Amino acid sequence: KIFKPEELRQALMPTLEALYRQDPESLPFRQPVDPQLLGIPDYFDIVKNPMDLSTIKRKLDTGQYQEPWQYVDDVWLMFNNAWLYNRKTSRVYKFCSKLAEVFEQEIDPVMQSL
Ligand SMILES: C[C@@H]1CC(=O)Nc2ccc(O[C@H](C)c3ccccc3)cc2N1
Repeated sequence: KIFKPEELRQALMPTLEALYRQDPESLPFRQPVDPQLLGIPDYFDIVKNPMDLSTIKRKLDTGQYQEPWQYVDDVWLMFNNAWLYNRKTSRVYKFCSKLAEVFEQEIDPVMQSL
């Protein structure tokens, strides 16, 4: 199957919107990590491929995904970066775990429909 950019966007955007809507949990994921502003200057020593919701949204908007799994891979990269960088007791780690639960739920019926 070949997927058109508008087909991917229509199917997948609602899944991204479901992540954005999560409060408190999405907040630290909504914008690219700024290590200096956040007071975590070691961040890029540890996280080599940063990813966040706004970047995923831009990629969906500008036709940078050819297949659904490429979108899923970016969402999971975002989660894996957070589970790697943060301690298991921290807000960002626990919030990541919540977003992974929401995403799994939202993406399954969408993939079945694609
Ligand atoms: C994803 C991004 C980078 C990361 O992995 N960890 C991280 C560390 C501290 C952060 O501080 C901000 C103020 C914050 C904002 C909302 C909830 C929790 C932390 C924010 C973050 N978030």
